[PDB]
Amino acid sequence: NVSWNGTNVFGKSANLTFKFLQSVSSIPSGDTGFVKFNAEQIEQAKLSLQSWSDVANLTFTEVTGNKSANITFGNYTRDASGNLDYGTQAYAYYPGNYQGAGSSWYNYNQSNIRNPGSEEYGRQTFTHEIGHALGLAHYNGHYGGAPMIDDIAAIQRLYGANMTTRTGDSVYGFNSNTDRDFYTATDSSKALIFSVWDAGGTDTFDFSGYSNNQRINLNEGSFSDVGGLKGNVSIAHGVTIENAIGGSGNDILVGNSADNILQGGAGNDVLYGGAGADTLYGGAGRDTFVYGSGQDSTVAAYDWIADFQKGIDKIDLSAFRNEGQLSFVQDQFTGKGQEVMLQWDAANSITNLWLHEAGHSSVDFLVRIVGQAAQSDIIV
Amino acid sequence: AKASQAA
Ligand SMILES: [Ca+2]
Ligand SMILES: [Ca+2]
Ligand SMILES: [Ca+2]
Ligand SMILES: [Ca+2]
Ligand SMILES: [Ca+2]
Ligand SMILES: [Ca+2]
Ligand SMILES: [Ca+2]
Ligand SMILES: [Cl-]
Ligand SMILES: [Cl-]
Ligand SMILES: [Cl-]
Ligand SMILES: [Cl-]
Ligand SMILES: [Zn+2]
Ligand SMILES: [Zn+2]
Repeated sequence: NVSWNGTNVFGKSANLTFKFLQSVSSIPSGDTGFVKFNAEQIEQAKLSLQSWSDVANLTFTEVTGNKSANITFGNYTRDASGNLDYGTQAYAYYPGNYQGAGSSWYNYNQSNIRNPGSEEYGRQTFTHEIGHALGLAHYNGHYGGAPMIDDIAAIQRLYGANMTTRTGDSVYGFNSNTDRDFYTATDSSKALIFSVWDAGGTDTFDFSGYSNNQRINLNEGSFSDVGGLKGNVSIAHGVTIENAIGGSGNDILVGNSADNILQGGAGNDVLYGGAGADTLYGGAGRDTFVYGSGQDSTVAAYDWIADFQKGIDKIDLSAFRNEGQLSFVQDQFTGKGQEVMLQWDAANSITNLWLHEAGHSSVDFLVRIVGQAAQSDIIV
Repeated sequence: AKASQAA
């Protein structure tokens, strides 16, 4: 467990310097044909550095001239024999006090290295190489440009987590306010590959711009299938994301224990708020609002379903079968339990769905619905 | 201590 702070030193921040080498006396690997970073490489390298400082307590300051630096960047083009090397990609040296520690090197004969802003593998390579220079040891043609779930955990173990990042209400995906290219989709042709770090506020996964059937999971540490890819989005350990918006596809939106606002969008969606007081919008289409236990919608913290469509949407209470299939009752409970009732509040046009579970002395489950609902909309 | 990235 090597870091810039030493060996087996955990949770300690670092202030590091970096430098784009303009010349070298030698490359520590023995490769030759040094070429300095071009303008695009410089911009993309800084974006990679930023993606690391976003998640862990690292500060990076550029130095120039003859000043030494913790982390350095340079290209090579030839092997130790002086022959052209068009085959290799990049490498980096771990932190330490030895010559070349923290240095990272990239093959200028690779177009992805020269053009990391338009060839995604180049940006990913920068991020990856920097990870090693910091002490880390280890999708349909696209490459994630920022640290993924395990590396976020690992780098935070070394340097501590950055609790100042995006502490406001943050939106990831379409309509993003992150000012990070890897969290931003500007149109439906853009692929998203990221693991979100977010240190506070009420946040949204906006994947509204895609037509693919998506699976969006708001659980900490969980993976989502977004924009037609699989497992391309995850939520880092230590992060709570609150809201999700699906696209025009037939989606599955899985909430977490927090109070979530879930919007299915068009298409026939499945929405599962989970624990907490959730607000659910199925959107256009034949949507299903799923309840997996009495704890999903207690009276003290009940769900709202804000756009329910009688005769079109469904509410799934089949999970309650495990203690005896629910019986639907018209306007009164018997006291026997395992009963469900739809109660119409004519003054406010709200339907209250009350569910009385066996063994409960009071009716403890409620979902409030803005609109009418029928017995035949309820799956028991 | 050097780590290589795949090409
Ligand atoms: Ca936030
Ligand atoms: Ca949050
Ligand atoms: Ca949808
Ligand atoms: Ca929830
Ligand atoms: Ca829908
Ligand atoms: Ca609907
Ligand atoms: Ca809930
Ligand atoms: Cl050849
Ligand atoms: Cl939950
Ligand atoms: Cl639809
Ligand atoms: Cl509809
Ligand atoms: Zn690696
Ligand atoms: Zn892409």
